[PDB]
Amino acid sequence: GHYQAEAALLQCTADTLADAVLITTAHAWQHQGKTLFISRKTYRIDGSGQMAITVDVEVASDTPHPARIGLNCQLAQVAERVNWLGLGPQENYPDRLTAACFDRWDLPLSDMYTPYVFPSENGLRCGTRELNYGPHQWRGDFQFNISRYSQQQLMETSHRHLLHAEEGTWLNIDGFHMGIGGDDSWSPSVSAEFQLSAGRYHYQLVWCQK
Amino acid sequence: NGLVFADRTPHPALTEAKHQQQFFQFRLSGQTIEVTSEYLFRHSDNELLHWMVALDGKPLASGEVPLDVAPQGKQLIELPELPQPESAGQLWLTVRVVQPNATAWSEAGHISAWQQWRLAENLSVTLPAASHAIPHLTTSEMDFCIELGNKRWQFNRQSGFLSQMWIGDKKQLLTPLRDQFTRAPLDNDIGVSEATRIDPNAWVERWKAAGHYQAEAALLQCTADTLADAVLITTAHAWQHQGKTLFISRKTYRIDGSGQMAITVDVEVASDTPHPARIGLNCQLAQVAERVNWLGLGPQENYPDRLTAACFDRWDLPLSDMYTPYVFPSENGLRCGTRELNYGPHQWRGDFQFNISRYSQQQLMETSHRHLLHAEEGTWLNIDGFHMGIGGDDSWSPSVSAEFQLSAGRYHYQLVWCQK
Ligand SMILES: O[C@@H]1[C@H](O)[C@@H](O)OC[C@@H]1O
Ligand SMILES: O[C@@H]1[C@H](O)[C@@H](O)OC[C@@H]1O
Ligand code: NA
Ligand code: NA
Ligand code: NA
Repeated sequence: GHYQAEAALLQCTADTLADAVLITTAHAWQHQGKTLFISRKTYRIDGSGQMAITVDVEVASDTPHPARIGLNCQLAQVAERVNWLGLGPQENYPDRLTAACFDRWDLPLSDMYTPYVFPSENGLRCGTRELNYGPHQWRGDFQFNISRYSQQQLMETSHRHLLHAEEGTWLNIDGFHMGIGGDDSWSPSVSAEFQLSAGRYHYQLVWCQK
Repeated sequence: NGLVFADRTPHPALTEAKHQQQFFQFRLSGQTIEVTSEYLFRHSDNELLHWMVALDGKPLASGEVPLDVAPQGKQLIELPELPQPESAGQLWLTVRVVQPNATAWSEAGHISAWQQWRLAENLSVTLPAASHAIPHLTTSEMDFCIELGNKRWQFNRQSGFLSQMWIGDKKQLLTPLRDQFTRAPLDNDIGVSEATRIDPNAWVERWKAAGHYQAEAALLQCTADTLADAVLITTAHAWQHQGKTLFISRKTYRIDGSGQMAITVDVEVASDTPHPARIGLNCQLAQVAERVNWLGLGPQENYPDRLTAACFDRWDLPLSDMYTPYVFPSENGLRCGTRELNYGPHQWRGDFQFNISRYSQQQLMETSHRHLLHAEEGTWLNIDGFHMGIGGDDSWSPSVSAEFQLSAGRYHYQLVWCQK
């Protein structure tokens, strides 16, 4: 039920500190009475203009290891360029990133999507400490992809030529992402060390304007 | 270099050897246990299999089946349908091979093999009932104090550490709660087979030269806030040697109305410093209790690269059994994969490794022989989010495998301290 799990709110509170507002949330993801994932977050917005997102995730040990652990949203802004400090410049995944180099990369938005004829998750970059897109900047230690196509459209469309740019830009920011495998393509092939099996996961992100 | 002491008392290593050298191998598929014999000649004619299902140490079902396995052969053991657990938590399956009859070499009831698996886990989605009391913050020049009835928390604003805790009038700590990144070096960390030959490549020497052992905490941030139902202490420290920052510890302490102190720790390790022996906290407790009770890996001493023999369960031992008397003293007595620890009035919860004893890491590394060790006042506790492997492929060069070195650069753990 990973694809049809629904977020059930467990907690949502606000607090006022000396220099910041602090939002605390908790969600459970559930399918047919079973809790798959729990996400606990803090959003700390301070006087500088920065939002610090702290995420801790629990994953039931008896559910198949999830493909990713991160956040996504659809930004209204469409910009020409994507600028990042992390692995690149090309698409790289945790078990296919040895060729990528850590540096400051800057590509047109289109180069951030890989036109696989049969569409799937694509264009991820790993080891990213900073991502700039229009007026937005994200900082932390994460993996991301950014494009005009939702994960939903990608999995529903059988051929690349049938895809249509959605309004604005879909961003996927992952603390953690599963390997892609490939030793063969007809049996599970992602090695154990690249499966998200640690049960508890922590990542932090800082969102701001430049 | 023995698996047993001179008087033939086992070192902790012995049990790891027993487990890896088992003659029965096990696989689980759904509810079926597959038993494979590694015997070449004998049938399993003095063996029965005990199984036991438990939820966080609480037994929920058990049974026996005799083993009837030809040499090199297999046996399938279908478990009965198991009663579903009411409460949250992780179910664990344990199996043991027991020899019912005495032999020339063993006594009746001798356990020759064991294995564990996680079964179903039910994550907790229930919010604990909103506590009645609210903690109060007292801001002085020297301290951030926190009160909740009889209980008190004191955070020294100059050190940035929790210097003292009170229950009524009784003091709880003899030494403040501080980050620790070093361990009393093991024989494998020292890495010599000859007395005069120094190896600058050995873990202990790389650590010493980097200043790990004499790095001092420098306060970068100590702040307090009042929340709707809690007090939040936020600290940030930097450990430095000869102008070089080795680690940075960012923490939040959260004390709520129920009297629980939640510690969230985020550590930065400079990539060009030798990987640290441990990422944890320590303190000297005032108390001296007879028993140590924990939910985690045990019962014996176990380390990240020597923990396969340990079983996750509820263990209760006399405190002295939580110290391993290695003739040449070092870091010892660690237990891994621990979710709950109970000592006197204290309970710590999270997902951590710990050791507990009357001996500080400082004394252990300064004393050459076990007979020269002296029990100190109170109990030293080391609680680690992460601990480096012990190695041993040999004892005269670095032997700790890469997957067991603390090289991630950024580390996160969380502890909850309370009274039960
Ligand atoms: O080769 C090892 C070492 O070099 C020597 O000094 O101690 C004995 C061991 O075999
Ligand atoms: O504790 C270690 C050992 O006991 C000593 O002989 O060499 C370096 C280090 O101090
Ligand atoms: Na598709
Ligand atoms: Na038998
Ligand atoms: Na010593």
